[PDB]
Amino acid sequence: EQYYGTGRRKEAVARVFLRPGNGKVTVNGQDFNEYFQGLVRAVAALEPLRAVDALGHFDAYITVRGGGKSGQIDAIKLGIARALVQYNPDYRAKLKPLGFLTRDARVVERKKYGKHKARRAPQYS
Amino acid sequence: TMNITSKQMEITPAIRQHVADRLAKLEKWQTHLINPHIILSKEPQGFVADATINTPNGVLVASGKHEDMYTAINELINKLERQLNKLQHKGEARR
Amino acid sequence: ARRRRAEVRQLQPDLVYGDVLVTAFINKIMRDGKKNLAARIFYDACKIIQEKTGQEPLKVFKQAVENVKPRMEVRSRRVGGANYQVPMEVSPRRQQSLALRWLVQAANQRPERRAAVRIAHELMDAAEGKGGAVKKKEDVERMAEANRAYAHYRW
Amino acid sequence: RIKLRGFDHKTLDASAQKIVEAARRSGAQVSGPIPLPTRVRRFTVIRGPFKHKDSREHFELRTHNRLVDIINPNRKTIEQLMTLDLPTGVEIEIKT
Amino acid sequence: GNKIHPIGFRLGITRDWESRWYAGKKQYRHLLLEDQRIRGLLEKELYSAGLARVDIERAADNVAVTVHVAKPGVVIGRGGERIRVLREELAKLTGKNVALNVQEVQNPNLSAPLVAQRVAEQIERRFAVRRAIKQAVQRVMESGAKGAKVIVSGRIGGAEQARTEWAAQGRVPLHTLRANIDYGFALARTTYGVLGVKAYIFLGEV
Amino acid sequence: SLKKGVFVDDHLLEKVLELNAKGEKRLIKTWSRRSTIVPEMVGHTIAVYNGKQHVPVYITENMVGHKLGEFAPTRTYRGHG
Amino acid sequence: ARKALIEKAKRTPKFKVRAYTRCVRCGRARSVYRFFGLCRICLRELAHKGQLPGVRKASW
Amino acid sequence: GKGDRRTRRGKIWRGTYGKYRPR
RNA sequence: CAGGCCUUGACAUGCUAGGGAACCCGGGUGAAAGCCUGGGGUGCCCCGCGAGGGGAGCCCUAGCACAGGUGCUGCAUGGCCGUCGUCAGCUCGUGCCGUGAGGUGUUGGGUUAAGUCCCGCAACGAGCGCAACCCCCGCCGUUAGUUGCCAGCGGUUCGGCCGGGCACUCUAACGGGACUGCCCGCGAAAGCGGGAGGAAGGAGGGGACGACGUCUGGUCAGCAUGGCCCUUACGGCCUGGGCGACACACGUGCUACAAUGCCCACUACAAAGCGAUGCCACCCGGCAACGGGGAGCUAAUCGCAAAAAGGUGGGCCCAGUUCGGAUUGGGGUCUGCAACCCGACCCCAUGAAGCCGGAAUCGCUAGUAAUCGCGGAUCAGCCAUGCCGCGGUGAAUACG
Ligand SMILES: [Mg+2]
Ligand SMILES: [Mg+2]
Ligand SMILES: [Mg+2]
Ligand SMILES: [Mg+2]
Ligand SMILES: [Mg+2]
Ligand SMILES: [Mg+2]
Ligand SMILES: [Mg+2]
Ligand SMILES: [Mg+2]
Ligand SMILES: [Mg+2]
Ligand SMILES: [Mg+2]
Ligand SMILES: [Mg+2]
Ligand SMILES: [Mg+2]
Ligand SMILES: [Mg+2]
Ligand SMILES: [Mg+2]
Ligand SMILES: [Mg+2]
Ligand SMILES: [Mg+2]
Ligand SMILES: [Mg+2]
Ligand SMILES: [Mg+2]
Ligand SMILES: [Mg+2]
Ligand SMILES: [Mg+2]
Ligand SMILES: [Mg+2]
Ligand SMILES: [Mg+2]
Ligand SMILES: [Mg+2]
Ligand SMILES: [Mg+2]
Ligand SMILES: [Mg+2]
Ligand SMILES: [Mg+2]
Ligand SMILES: [Mg+2]
Ligand SMILES: [Mg+2]
Ligand SMILES: [Mg+2]
Ligand SMILES: [Mg+2]
Ligand SMILES: [Mg+2]
Ligand SMILES: [Mg+2]
Ligand SMILES: [Mg+2]
Ligand SMILES: [Mg+2]
Ligand SMILES: [Mg+2]
Ligand SMILES: [Mg+2]
Ligand SMILES: [Mg+2]
Ligand SMILES: [Mg+2]
Ligand SMILES: [Zn+2]
Repeated sequence: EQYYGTGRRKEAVARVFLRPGNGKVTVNGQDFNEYFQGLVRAVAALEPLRAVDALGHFDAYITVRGGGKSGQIDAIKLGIARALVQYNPDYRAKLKPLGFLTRDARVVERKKYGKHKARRAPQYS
Repeated sequence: TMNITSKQMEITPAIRQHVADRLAKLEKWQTHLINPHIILSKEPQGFVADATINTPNGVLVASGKHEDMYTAINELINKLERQLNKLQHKGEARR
Repeated sequence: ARRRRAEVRQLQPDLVYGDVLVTAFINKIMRDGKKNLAARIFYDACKIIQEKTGQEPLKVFKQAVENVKPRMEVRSRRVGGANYQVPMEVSPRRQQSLALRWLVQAANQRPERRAAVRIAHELMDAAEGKGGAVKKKEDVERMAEANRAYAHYRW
Repeated sequence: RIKLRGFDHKTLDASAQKIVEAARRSGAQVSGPIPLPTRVRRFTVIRGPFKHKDSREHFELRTHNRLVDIINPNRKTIEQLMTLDLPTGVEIEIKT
Repeated sequence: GNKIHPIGFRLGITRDWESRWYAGKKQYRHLLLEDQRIRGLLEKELYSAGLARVDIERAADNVAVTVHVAKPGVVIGRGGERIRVLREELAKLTGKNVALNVQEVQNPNLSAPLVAQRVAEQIERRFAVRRAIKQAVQRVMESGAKGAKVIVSGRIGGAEQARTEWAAQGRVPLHTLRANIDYGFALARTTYGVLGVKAYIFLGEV
Repeated sequence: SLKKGVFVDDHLLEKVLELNAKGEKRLIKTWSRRSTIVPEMVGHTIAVYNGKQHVPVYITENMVGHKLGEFAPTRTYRGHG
Repeated sequence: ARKALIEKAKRTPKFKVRAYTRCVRCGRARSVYRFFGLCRICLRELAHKGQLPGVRKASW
Repeated sequence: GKGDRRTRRGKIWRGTYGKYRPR
């Protein structure tokens, strides 16, 4: 019945269920279109599915919590990517060099004392 | 404008305008003297006069030190003048 | 950049035309990180680029960019006692960067009230060879040229 | 449920295995040590005795919680646990 | 005017706390304020004992109050009498169950607090400070260590101008997280003023 | 500011509702600048402390909700130059 | 006005507003911590000494 | 705006509630 | 600072001549402090059926010996810190060279973030610094589940709510993984370029750490400490004022001059923290601040909580404006013994300067700058736009 992967970007976790079907996608109990309306980065983390030329092959049940909308997307990215490569792991080829798996480790830097925003230093004479 | 800080000392309007007057010597070079700041200070040996000044072509910093406060101030201006003539003439070695 | 060479980042292509040049542009429209904003402007303009002068907003955009990129520019050296404005060719890197920058900059000085319109129109005119951006190009280029004889001090 | 507190987590987790796996023999069914989110107390302090406000070292205080459940009590698990090997500080909790 | 405290820097790594217990908000202050009265009572009275370090434990109305030492005698005494006169006075302020304790220290010249307070009392005793320092290191390295460092600072031999004296043999790598560097500090109040002493003992890699 | 209660020290309060009773006088010295001028004070001369001096203020129905300190100001200014 | 000061913060006077933390070691009014009973200086000395229970140089 | 007490954004910066940013 | 008071002191140890002790309450007075004052009466080792008694808990007075001093000197000092500077350095031992100061090593070639490492070499080693060992983040494993879950079925009042399960997510403890180890290419080697696999490569990003020394740096006002100075006064208590004064000058910052914006109304997605004379759900009065009631929580199980920018759709239409919210009038709330001087917030009215800033000048190389909100210490309250943290959205460019 199902296919799983775990996405994360920046204090955000996506659980992706690749269960096969029309291509409807649900995020936290509503379609992609309702949960990300506006934001254009939303077009999407679904990009991993268009990566292996399956578009409609699968539906998706997806919960997502942590971070904020964009962060959540990039998590879905290594989600639908990690899920699909699991399904038929001849799938690393053309997903991987296309830089789809490999979750980016880029996060917020600690604020440091004596600086303001963790790099921006205060003005002097 | 010009600010003077008398640090741990009881200074006066009269000597303040004296230091304003001695610093006036740098007006000779006709170059903008930006927010100049002198600091007068005691010390067991003698007084101390510091000044730090920025100009369009760079910044001046220097310390005078001496028994007489007035000769300390003069020493300070003497050191400052040099620094100022150097910022003003330095690249003229343009051959 | 004392040490080695300074990497040029590549850029995620965009989710409408799948072309890096658009995001760079959208990046240049962007202000205070608000990217969603920076997007609608470009696309809204793209609505307008089709609406008036029915055409291929991609085409128009990519045209007015080539109509902006400066082929030759001045970069000034101190020699002896004078600072010479010196003629030098712009890297394709720098031309893109100067393309996008003047485009936007000149866009935001238009009299149009709505930002995307400003973006719409500036691009339409630059496609045709008219505008603040284009000037800046031709301008920079006449300022080179006339200095042709300082082309020997060239690095 | 028996809750464990205290600072050194090495000292603690030693006596989360002691208490839990004690009552495994002498009782059942011993629901394993469950780490709670740790409550951090940070102190940021100005390094010097005088001015110098841009130099500081951070000091924190790590107080971590563990809960352990024993399914069927088996009284005399209420004896074999009515003493036990401590160590020198830690917080024991017990309730039903 | 730079260096991080080599004990504080290893707390949890090479070295461990000298008050070990758990509290939480409402009573921490007080618990703690007890220790430091205990510490004062002890460090004063138990001065000429030797020692270094006092570990302290707590459960409820129960203070374990361990004391490591140079010569246990001046604590325990004749038959174990004074050990109790103390077990008392502690308890008088403790208002709770005290246990006075004595552990003996092995080669008191392998212990930092102990070596540094010797050169300290030697300086109050008007000794050549430079020589006092070579010696106090000499003693340590002879009785073994992987290296040793000792620091006096102040009017050394009474000099008007302050001065700071420095000596070391073998390794003392204070940047290494597993040093086992025992460091200790004493203070010499002379007729002319106060001088600081710092000793460093490199015991080895963990 | 100050919602329900009407604050007078109940030290100069006492003093004013006595002097009013028998044959009303003047010269009540106080250091309380915190005291409201309560209508029972209306007319008098009270000597109020600004901290180096007791400054006298004739009371008038012109000023009631105020504080006794407002009328004996703490700073001697006169100017600059 | 100094050691008398540390005494004056001990017995609790007319109004409860007048309550101010001093510290146990030094008589310091400024930058006293409620949890420790300590100033920021005293706090540091003790922490580094290892005399503060489960207190460690932070580092994240 | 952020300085103007009468507005939402006003109260948010100021960290309070009222008619213009209610609870 | 002004005025009102105290002397053996607000505080330590010790000795004495009277009395007593302990302790709780008024009074008179005063702004208070202080001064003057009416009470009850001490267990105890105890000659005791008694008067009584001795002692010493503890108080006072008198007397000292003294205390006390944020008074002076940071060039007499300890301690801790700033700084050059995370810069690649600074030295020692023996040997050799020079009458000597001193050289050598440590220089040279090559390479590195690096006195990093390679190869040379009258030098051969060693130490303090570099790195590594420690923490945080990124991937996987285990251990573990009153947090998570129709992933699974059942029930489902529709709240993961019940049953049920640890697969998830997580939580927090212990492991693994990166080594230039593998391929090509170059090199004499160290090592540089390029490739593969990998969540991650060339120090994966951030932290903690900062040599011998410098600045006769900084602090006697955190503390300590030598020395000098004051002892009904440079000590001590109190009421009040001041530390917030305002012709002026500089430094750090907030909010802005608007349409990539402002306003309204509906609607989303965090992280780290903090909570018992505390965090307050929810109900009610109030336009509101707030005030009533009132449940839960020693807190992954309750609460602060709303995150904000964003999303939607509506108004504004270039106006000193529906930009900006200074200033002032009036009316209220809360803390507090008390909001004159001097608190914060709320509401009504008032809507200043400001149309993007001279000479000059600051920060930042990527999850960074910019922008957006949230928490915390300290704290009755608060002048926080400060500081220390935390996530959200997320650029530009580096020839040289
Ligand atoms: Mg941030
Ligand atoms: Mg940090
Ligand atoms: Mg600062
Ligand atoms: Mg500065
Ligand atoms: Mg207070
Ligand atoms: Mg407005
Ligand atoms: Mg804004
Ligand atoms: Mg009276
Ligand atoms: Mg000094
Ligand atoms: Mg010093
Ligand atoms: Mg000084
Ligand atoms: Mg010779
Ligand atoms: Mg030599
Ligand atoms: Mg050298
Ligand atoms: Mg380096
Ligand atoms: Mg080396
Ligand atoms: Mg479980
Ligand atoms: Mg598991
Ligand atoms: Mg290091
Ligand atoms: Mg000096
Ligand atoms: Mg002192
Ligand atoms: Mg003498
Ligand atoms: Mg006072
Ligand atoms: Mg001030
Ligand atoms: Mg100005
Ligand atoms: Mg500010
Ligand atoms: Mg709960
Ligand atoms: Mg106007
Ligand atoms: Mg307006
Ligand atoms: Mg106002
Ligand atoms: Mg008013
Ligand atoms: Mg105007
Ligand atoms: Mg306008
Ligand atoms: Mg500007
Ligand atoms: Mg702006
Ligand atoms: Mg950098
Ligand atoms: Mg507060
Ligand atoms: Mg805040
Ligand atoms: Zn303190």
